[PDB]
Amino acid sequence: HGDLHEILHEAVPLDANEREILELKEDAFAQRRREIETRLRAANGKLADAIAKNPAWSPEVEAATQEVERAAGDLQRATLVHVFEMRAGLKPEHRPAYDRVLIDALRRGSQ
Amino acid sequence: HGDLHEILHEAVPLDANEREILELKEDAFAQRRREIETRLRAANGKLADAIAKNPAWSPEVEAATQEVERAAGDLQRATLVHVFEMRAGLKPEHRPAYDRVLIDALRRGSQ
Ligand SMILES: [Co+2]
Ligand SMILES: [Co+2]
Repeated sequence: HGDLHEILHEAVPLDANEREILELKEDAFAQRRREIETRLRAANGKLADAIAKNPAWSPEVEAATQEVERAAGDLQRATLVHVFEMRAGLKPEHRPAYDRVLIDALRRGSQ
Repeated sequence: HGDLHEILHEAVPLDANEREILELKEDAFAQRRREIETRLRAANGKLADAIAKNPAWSPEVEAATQEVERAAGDLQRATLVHVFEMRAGLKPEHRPAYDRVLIDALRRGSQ
């Protein structure tokens, strides 16, 4: 229920200096994201394929849901790590607005 | 990326007889759903609380993400079981449209 990383960058955007300070970590996260999203799409495709061929529960369905679950969990965890990277690159006085947005979105299920 | 159960009921709604045949299983799923959504909200709240008090990675963050991941996986699995219950309660000649919607939505990541 919400793209946490995009919510943060939109609601409390980095200032000019912070954008420079975080450039490398933003690049590395964008790549990590992508990689995990690739795993996630493949897992969804495997689930869809299993069910298209055999429209019933089977061990392939159980396994594909486990694979989806873990890839989604991995993306949530990698995104949180990068959310803390961003917080580290903020001016300290900007952290309270950041925390307001972060906590509120987490409570709503944003990842 | 999509409420699979709602997508099915909207795109290929049950006919009058099928609605009657599936009434019990729809009631039981609505309840199971709710229960799992309760777990999910609590897990999100725990994650938000951990991070509101300690804005950094900790074992409480790791654990809360594991709890979210498993509750989301459980909801996906329970929803699939109920999706197969619905398919069982359809007239056989309605299953091809149902499968079209189901497979297409799964491929897109709907749960
Ligand atoms: Co960022
Ligand atoms: Co239903």
